[PDB]
Amino acid sequence: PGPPLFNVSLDVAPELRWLPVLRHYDVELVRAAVAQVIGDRVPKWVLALIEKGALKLERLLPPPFTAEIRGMCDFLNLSLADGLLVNLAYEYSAF
Amino acid sequence: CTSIVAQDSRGHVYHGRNLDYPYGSILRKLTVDVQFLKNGQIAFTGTTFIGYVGLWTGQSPHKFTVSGDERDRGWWWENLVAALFLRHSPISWLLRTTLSEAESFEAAVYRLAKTPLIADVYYIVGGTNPREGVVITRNRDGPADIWPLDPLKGVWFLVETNYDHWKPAPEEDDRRTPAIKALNATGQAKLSLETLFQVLSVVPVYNNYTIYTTVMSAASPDKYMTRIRN
Ligand SMILES: CCS(=O)(=O)c1ccccc1C(=O)N1CCN(c2nc3ccc(F)cc3s2)C[C@@H]1C
Ligand SMILES: COCCOCCOCCOc1ccc(C(C)(C)CC(C)(C)C)cc1
Ligand SMILES: COCCOCCOCCOc1ccc(C(C)(C)CC(C)(C)C)cc1
Ligand SMILES: CC(C)(C)CC(C)(C)c1ccc(OCCOCCO)cc1
Ligand SMILES: CC(C)(C)CC(C)(C)c1ccc(O)cc1
Ligand SMILES: *[C@@H]1O[C@H](CO)[C@@H](O)[C@H](O)[C@H]1NC(C)=O
Ligand SMILES: *[C@@H]1O[C@H](CO)[C@@H](O)[C@H](O)[C@H]1NC(C)=O
Ligand SMILES: [K+]
Repeated sequence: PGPPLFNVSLDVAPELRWLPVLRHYDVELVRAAVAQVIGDRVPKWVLALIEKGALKLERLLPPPFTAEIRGMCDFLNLSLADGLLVNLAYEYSAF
Repeated sequence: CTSIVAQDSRGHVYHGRNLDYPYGSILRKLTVDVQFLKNGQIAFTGTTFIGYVGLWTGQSPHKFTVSGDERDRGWWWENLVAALFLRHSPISWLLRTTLSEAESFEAAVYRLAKTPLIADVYYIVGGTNPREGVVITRNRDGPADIWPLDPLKGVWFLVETNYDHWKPAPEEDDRRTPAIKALNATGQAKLSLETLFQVLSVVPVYNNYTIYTTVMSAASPDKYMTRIRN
């Protein structure tokens, strides 16, 4: 039947437009899933420094790109550093 | 990854891809097809993982389809400067921005070819008219090469794995040859989303790291089909 099919309205603010989708998912499954891939690849010394520069890093990235991640993180209780790392996985050779 | 844009004997363009990455046990559960709406209407469709807002596979209905494959991503300090100092775009974010803003297959190739990026990538684009099929080998600053369909010359498909097409694939990881072999046997006459799907189901094109397979045709946007593998 293929994967789930979801609607995302680009007329809703970036922080809010992914949240109706996240309702259908176990919040703890997603958190643990992000935590596993990040912990398996990002060195612990990199994670420490990124968590301390996550707010400065967010401001230097495309606002709409980061605004959607910020909203999903608050909803999932995920750390911004974790949301940015997984969304910049391709741009980081660790992944 | 493996992306294929091809044209059949009647002038129809088909576009399919295989997304290869570890952690399939996790990501298969989080794979989703997303229809992005404007004014309540489908502006474009994409396949992604819950939590990842960029699109590596997507379709602008009746305009073009696009997929992105990994290219040598260089060093992290080059990407850092390009990202934070030069303000270049993430790869999957440009791909999704193009699906949103580009008004035609031609405009999409321009955007995907010349917009500065944080790292290298292969952009594969298909359209809704004959010959509308290219592979954009991207540098950070622009296109290293553009590779078009040429049916009258005998080039009715373009097969991109993760290596430059003007060079031979590595002996250790060659999914290009079996993909070509499977396409020649299919034939430009019998090309379709189903036969295309079977090309992408051939080993090792279909390997243990394949998470999902998508086949699409911007001219028939309702045929957009993603399937979870394994
Ligand atoms: C070129 C596309 S690719 O997926 O194969 C790839 C190859 C090498 C390095 C990075 C990436 C890449 O762009 N991604 C890989 C993993 N990813 C993930 N998204 C989530 C989302 C939730 C979660 F719990 C874990 C993950 S891992 C983001 C992106 C698709
Ligand atoms: C900065 O606002 C963007 C403009 O929005 C116009 C439409 O109204 C949407 C604003 O609503 C919110 C409310 C809260 C939030 C945050 C990120 C603070 C928390 C959240 C998303 C978990 C509710 C974001 C957007
Ligand atoms: C396997 O080889 C990779 C080695 O990984 C360890 C080296 O990492 C050191 C620096 O790590 C980072 C991580 C993120 C970043 C940001 C998010 C600021 C930018 C990015 C994603 C473009 C690299 C910069 C440096
Ligand atoms: C963020 C920077 C790049 C500005 C500063 C830091 C100190 C992190 C830096 C500075 C320089 C640097 O060079 C890498 C070695 O190049 C040799 C070619 O192989 C790497 C990192
Ligand atoms: C290069 C280094 C890993 C040492 C620092 C990094 C990217 C985590 C950083 C730190 C602060 C900041 O504002 C942006 C990036
Ligand atoms: C969310 O994370 C915060 C840490 O910032 C923690 O204090 C809180 O207990 C968490 N809540 C849930 C429901 O996980
Ligand atoms: C998405 O939106 C369209 C138009 O509003 C609607 O017809 C369709 O049923 C919606 N699909 C989902 C899964 O919400
Ligand atoms: K829930």
